Amino acid sequence: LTKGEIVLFALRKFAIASNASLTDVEPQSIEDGVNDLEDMMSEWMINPGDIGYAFATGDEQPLPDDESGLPRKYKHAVGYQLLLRMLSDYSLEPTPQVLSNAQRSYDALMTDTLVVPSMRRRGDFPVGQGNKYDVFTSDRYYPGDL
Amino acid sequence: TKLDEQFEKYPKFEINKVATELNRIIAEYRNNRITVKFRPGDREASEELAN
Repeated sequence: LTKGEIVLFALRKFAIASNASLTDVEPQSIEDGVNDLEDMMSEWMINPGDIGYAFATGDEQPLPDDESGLPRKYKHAVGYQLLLRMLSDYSLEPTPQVLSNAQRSYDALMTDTLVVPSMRRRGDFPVGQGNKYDVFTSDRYYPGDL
Repeated sequence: TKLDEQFEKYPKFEINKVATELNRIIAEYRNNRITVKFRPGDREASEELAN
């Protein structure tokens, strides 16, 4: 159930017919891909936000046997995005159904991350006499900061 | 708020409109001031006593 960083690559490679019952594209294509996955996670630390990925520590070679640290609910989304990024290495183009699947998975991933920050009162806004700012609470006018 | 590493404060204008009626009430009393009276009673000498 623990999810190595190579299961993801299996998913890409045989989702577009390069791994299912053909050669494993030489071990070189695995190292190139794993570097791609590491860099793509580093980039994702900005727009989609953090999702719990575990990075290498000081030394190079993230290696395919390392635990990714991702929940199993995100693997389809991550896999489809990385397939889209690696397709051009082999000079291939994606078909419309693959694009639709990738978009579906990405939307599912981003649904599980919304915040909708919500606004607060300004700080010069009065609080009414009904709130009894004398005895129950203190500081008439909202703090609006903290 | 901070507003690019500063502390500009919100403008706070004050237009006092609740004092006019209070001033009217105070002028009403200062026009007619009223004091103690000491009314007399029904007796032979209470008039001079009250005076």
